[PDB]
This record gives sequence, structure tokens and C-alpha cells, in this order.
Amino acid sequence: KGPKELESINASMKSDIENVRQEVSSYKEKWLRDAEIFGKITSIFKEEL
Amino acid sequence: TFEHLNRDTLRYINLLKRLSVDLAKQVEVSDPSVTVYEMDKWVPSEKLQGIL
Repeated sequence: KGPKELESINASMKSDIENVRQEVSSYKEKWLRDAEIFGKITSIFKEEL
Repeated sequence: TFEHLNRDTLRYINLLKRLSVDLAKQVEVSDPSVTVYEMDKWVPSEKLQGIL
């Protein structure tokens, strides 16, 4: 390939790692945000379970 | 002497345009809004132009 293209390929991957790492931990937070409010009756329902 | 100076300024003219070995072009682009490329305005690198 050409080095001015490979500079634009390699830097595009580095920006994509900065996008997917940020957007995974947005889902890692909201799945724990669902976890702190799910145990308001379900943990008591677990005693009924 | 004039019959030698006249013949060596015709092979200087016949060497700048007619046989004139040139470069083979690799196309590099950086902006994503071009989509059309005419192969007339391909210029070489800035580091190669200073050497040549």
C-alpha cells in the first residue's frame, strides 16, 4: 500500500478503539443501573421463590 | 563548430518532451469528499520534489 493511506487506516482504527471502549462502559453502567433497582421486590420475591 | 552546436540543441529539444521518461503514479487521497479523480493533477511528494 501507500504510507499516506496506511497512516489514514491505522489512525482510523485508533479512533475506533476510543469509540468502542467508551460505548461498552456505557452499557456496563446501565446494566448495573438496572441492577440496583431490580432488587427492590425481586430479592424479597427470591425469599418467596 | 556551429554545425556541432546546432545539432546538440536539437537533441536537447528532443529530450524534454518527446522521449522524456516519467514517474508511475500511486494515488493517495485524504479528504473523503472528493469521489472523482482526474489523473492530470497528480503531483509527487514534497520530499521527492525537493530531491529531483
